[PDB]
Amino acid sequence: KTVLDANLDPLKGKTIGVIGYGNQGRVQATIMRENGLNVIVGNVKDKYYELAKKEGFEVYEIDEAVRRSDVALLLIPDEVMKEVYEKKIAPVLQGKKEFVLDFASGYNVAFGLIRPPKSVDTIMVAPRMVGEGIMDLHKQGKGYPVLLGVKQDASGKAWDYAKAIAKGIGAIPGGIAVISSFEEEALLDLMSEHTWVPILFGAIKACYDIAVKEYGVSPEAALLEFYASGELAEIARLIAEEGIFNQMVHHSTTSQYGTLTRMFKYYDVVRRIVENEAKYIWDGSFAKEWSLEQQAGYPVFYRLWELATQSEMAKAEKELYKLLGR
Amino acid sequence: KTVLDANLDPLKGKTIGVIGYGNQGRVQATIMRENGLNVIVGNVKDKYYELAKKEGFEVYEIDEAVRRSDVALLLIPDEVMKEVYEKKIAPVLQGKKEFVLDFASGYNVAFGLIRPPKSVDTIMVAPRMVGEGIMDLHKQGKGYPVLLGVKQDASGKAWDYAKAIAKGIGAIPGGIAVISSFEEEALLDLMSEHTWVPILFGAIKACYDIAVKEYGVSPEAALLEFYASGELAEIARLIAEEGIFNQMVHHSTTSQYGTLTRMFKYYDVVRRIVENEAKYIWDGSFAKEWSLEQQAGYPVFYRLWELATQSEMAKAEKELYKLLGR
Amino acid sequence: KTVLDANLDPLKGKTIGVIGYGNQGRVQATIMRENGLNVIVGNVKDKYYELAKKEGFEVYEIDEAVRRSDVALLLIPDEVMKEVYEKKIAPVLQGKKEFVLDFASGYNVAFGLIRPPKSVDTIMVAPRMVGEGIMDLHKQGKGYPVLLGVKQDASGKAWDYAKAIAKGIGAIPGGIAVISSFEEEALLDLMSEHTWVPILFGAIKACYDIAVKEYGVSPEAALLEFYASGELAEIARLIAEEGIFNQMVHHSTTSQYGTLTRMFKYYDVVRRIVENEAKYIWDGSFAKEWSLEQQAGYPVFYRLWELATQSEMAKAEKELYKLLGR
Amino acid sequence: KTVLDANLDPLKGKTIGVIGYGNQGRVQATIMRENGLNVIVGNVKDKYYELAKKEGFEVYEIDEAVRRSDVALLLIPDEVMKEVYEKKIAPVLQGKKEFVLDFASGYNVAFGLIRPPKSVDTIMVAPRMVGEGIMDLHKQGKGYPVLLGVKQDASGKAWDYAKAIAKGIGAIPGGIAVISSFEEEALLDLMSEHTWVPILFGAIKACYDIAVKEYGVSPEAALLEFYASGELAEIARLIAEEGIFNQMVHHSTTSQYGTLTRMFKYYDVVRRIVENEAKYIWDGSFAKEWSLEQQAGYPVFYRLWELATQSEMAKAEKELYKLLGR
Ligand SMILES: [Mg+2]
Ligand SMILES: [Mg+2]
Ligand SMILES: [Mg+2]
Ligand SMILES: [Mg+2]
Ligand SMILES: [Mg+2]
Ligand SMILES: [Mg+2]
Ligand SMILES: [Mg+2]
Ligand SMILES: [Mg+2]
Repeated sequence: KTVLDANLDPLKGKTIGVIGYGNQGRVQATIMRENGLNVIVGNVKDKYYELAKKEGFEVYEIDEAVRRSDVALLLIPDEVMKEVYEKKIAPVLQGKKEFVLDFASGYNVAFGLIRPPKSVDTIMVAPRMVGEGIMDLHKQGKGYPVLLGVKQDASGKAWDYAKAIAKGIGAIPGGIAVISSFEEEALLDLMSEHTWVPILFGAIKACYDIAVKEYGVSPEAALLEFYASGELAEIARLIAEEGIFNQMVHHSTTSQYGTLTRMFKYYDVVRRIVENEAKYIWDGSFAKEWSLEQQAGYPVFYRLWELATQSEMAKAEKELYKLLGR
Repeated sequence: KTVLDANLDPLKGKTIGVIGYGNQGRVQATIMRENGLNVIVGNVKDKYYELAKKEGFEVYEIDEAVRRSDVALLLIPDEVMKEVYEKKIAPVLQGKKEFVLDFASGYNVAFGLIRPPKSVDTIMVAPRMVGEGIMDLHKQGKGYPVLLGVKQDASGKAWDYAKAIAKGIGAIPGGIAVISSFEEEALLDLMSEHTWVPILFGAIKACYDIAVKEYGVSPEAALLEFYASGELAEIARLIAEEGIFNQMVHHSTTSQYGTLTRMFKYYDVVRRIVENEAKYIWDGSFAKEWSLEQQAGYPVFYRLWELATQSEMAKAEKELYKLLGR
Repeated sequence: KTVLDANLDPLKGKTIGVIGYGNQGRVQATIMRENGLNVIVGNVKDKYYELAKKEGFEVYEIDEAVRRSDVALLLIPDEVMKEVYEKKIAPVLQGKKEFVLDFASGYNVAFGLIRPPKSVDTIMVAPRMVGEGIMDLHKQGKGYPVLLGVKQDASGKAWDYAKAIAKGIGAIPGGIAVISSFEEEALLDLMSEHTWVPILFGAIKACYDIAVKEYGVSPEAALLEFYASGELAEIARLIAEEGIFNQMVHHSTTSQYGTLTRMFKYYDVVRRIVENEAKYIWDGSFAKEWSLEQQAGYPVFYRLWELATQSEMAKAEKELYKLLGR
Repeated sequence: KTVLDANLDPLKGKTIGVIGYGNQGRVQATIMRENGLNVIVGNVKDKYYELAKKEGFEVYEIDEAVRRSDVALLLIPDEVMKEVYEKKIAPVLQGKKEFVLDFASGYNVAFGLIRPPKSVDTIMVAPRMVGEGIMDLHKQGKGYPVLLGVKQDASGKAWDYAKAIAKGIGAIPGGIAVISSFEEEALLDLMSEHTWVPILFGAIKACYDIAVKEYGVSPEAALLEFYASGELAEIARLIAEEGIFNQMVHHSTTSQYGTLTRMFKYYDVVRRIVENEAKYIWDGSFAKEWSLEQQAGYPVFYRLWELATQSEMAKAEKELYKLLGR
């Protein structure tokens, strides 16, 4: 139920606009120039203004490139986007007869922090890669999977454009493209950062605090078996090629037994962590308190860095990295 | 312990100001002109500026009409009021020797979002009607009940003015006027919207989700017995004339039994919903998080509309209304 | 999955019987006479015997009209029906070769208090209206939705008759007709009276008892904001035309926020009230204790009227209605 | 707030009717004859018909004496009363222009098992005595306290009659008369039999079952210290003259200490027994299941006699009473 190839002639001929030359602009713009598209980099004058000029692009101010644009691509970070949509693009969108605007981030649109007008058809292309492996896969030849999705279709030409950009940026063919929504992309981007990542760090921290403080393990020997040596980077490489359970036939017989007997044991415990976290994002509740942490000036984001950089596990790895040569 | 008639000569002679020509300005201003009062409509130039000019009123800017005013009436909505009191009226209140200012909304004043000075005696007139039945009752002859209330009396002439406006707008005689506070009007306006309205919609939604998903009722037949036919509008008309329990002698004998045996049964369950909701508003807690939802940009107000307009009950009534001719 | 028109010739030609000239007999009989049907009113000699004679009908005793009937319609109340089916119709149903009998009330049949024989095909027509709006909609031209349903089909001609009466009484065309069962009509008639009606009265009663007894609101001011003024009749009229949530765009922004944040909050609390009430009726448990309250002589129905007519909220609205002129 | 004397001329001159010559008819009728009142005993022909004839009264059938009556007194038991009101008095009450009817039992009227018409003014006189001490106090000279109470006053002459009968039966002067309701007399008659009487028997039974079955007391020695000797009849005589706590100064110092330290200790435990029993009667719930026990044929009243007459405490006192000579 995915799409694999399409027509490039919808976005061809016209001049696509690119906003920001950041971590996607150094990546996605050069591929779109290679497919025969007039791309114009929008960026206010900073350090990133230079590299866009240095690598052969015509570059202008942010609100001026969307004037000369026909297809808009908005590749800027998520926490600065709401005020630059409102102070730069919001005065000029009232002159567009037909317009398409493209976000790589469902967080600002799905929770209604950015509401585009009727005439501006908003869509989404969300790359599933590091970003630092795109140009390698652009060099090698294959693609990379992306999520597509429409929010407002006031012309009927949404999927004429929604697949043509995924053809344009070199995602397909070679990779796939999954039709989805704006709301599902915002959920999977956030629930992966709220359910299985902070559980994982809190479990590696809790295995340090149990073994050192009770069982008398040396503080240098605990880190070498938890993350300071590479088993985490070894338990992660095999999932990308063989599967999640299918890499476990490269282990000892004992290691598969104690894993499988506990993975089905603690599943009901960790389901209630996840299912309470998913409704928390689905209500728009998390988008509110991340919007209030920015207005308060990050007092809770600041203290939790000092409680995490002065942890005993975070102190112990500091001297250990001045011992491995790192 | 209510008041029924008073003297009009306190607000007579001077020129009363009217701020905003909205849902009260199209209503309350024409009645005050009929009682022999110099009323002057304050409204910034918009669509509502036209109808105030179109129906024979002298109209000016918002902060300019309170200059020429002697008695101020502030009939503008509640969420825009704090910044237009602070940017338009707050520069000019420092020129008033004697002044009375009148709010139809206790929410902005009782929680201290609007603090008027000493010399400006603030009072309240709160109409108890639809608003769309005023001019009918103005046509017929009777009145409509209102809530009165003083907050700051720095002259002694508060109830000389607090009853004269209720005499002026045609509330009394014909209706009554209840002396109250600013804090009690803010409580009854909000606890009716927080206790028995969202319980009622959540109970009609829960009867759909029980009958369809379990007992195999047709999705078109469930709505015709819950709200799509008129029993709710039939169970509501008889309370306005006969009483809350006194309309139940127009029902079957079985319908009174199953109601009364359950109304006294679930009373202790729904008391704890109400009594926890009333202290939540009495602490000023709700006024805080409604003030933070506006600054965050309504992310939780936005998501809960999409969860309520994509409900299965809200989808099922859409096709049903393209079936009754509605 | 509803039916909109059918054939009238099944019930045409023969003489349909009508039992009782009550709240449906003054309504449903005159429409059936207008469609070219020989209707004969059955009623024992009382006050309702007169108006059936007064408005041009041939009228007889109850058990005698079903002798001359070919199609039976039984429009009598629910609490008297079991003994008049058993003492008047039960001697004479043993002479019918072919017969159809029609109840407007699923409560007596679905719980097995009335068990008709094999040869008597029992069906249901259940009007979804006030009853006092039928003749207006008969005057205007449109119809009104009804529930259909068969219980015993011992001829194959059930839906030949089950739609012909809905065509006969003027329900369709103009309204719809939903095919259902006897058991589903008894459930939706009773669970609306047991779940969201007695919760609603118990919540308006609990908002009086919280505001007056604790927060010091005046007892005359509490009723004017809960039901004595018309917002309940204003919050009910807009649901009949626009929808349940679609009428909330006629409100203030604050009123939609505090409603939607609490309607999704108390939904899990009020689901357990409903889902325990629906299995209580589905077991036939409620039909038992309403049958025992009648045999005990209503001692619990009597006391709960005195506890509800001597409530402080029910006392306070009495003097208030001698103050509005009501 | 009690009444002590009144006028006898309201019930004087006319002929008062007396229904039943039972435990009150052998008592209350002879006193009313002594005050100069035409009393006529109504009783169907049984054993009690004889003693009413034997002691000089004119006696008739039950429904015939209320024909010749002007003031009705209904001194018959409570479980037979509903069907003899309905089959004997209910045909003849439709001939009375003015009538007063008097019950000595609030249980049948307060729960609505007997509903008299408009023209029949129903009142209550409830004697507070054994019944077997009336004629002694009639011999000695003093009176006995009674409860008065009106239910329906459709003439204004209720308390003209409600005190004249208490003057007539020799209650006042010498005793008092307390104005009350029908509902309060039914509550105090039943909650004394449901709260402190069955707790008391269940506590004397539980002290037998603890001492014999565990602590090895002889089964003949346990009864002599609980009820078979007279301390219960000794702890009861002193309350009637001195008070409930004021009789405790006739005891040992130790007996007052262990009583008072435990009476305030178990008060919160036995309050929840009482307060759940009082709402059970106030809802009319007990009147329902006593009405259903009669229709079922007393299966639960029958088994609980056999479980109480075959108790080990009830067996042990049988041989003990063939040992004291009782
Ligand atoms: Mg991600
Ligand atoms: Mg290993
Ligand atoms: Mg309101
Ligand atoms: Mg009904
Ligand atoms: Mg109904
Ligand atoms: Mg409102
Ligand atoms: Mg007693
Ligand atoms: Mg002693």
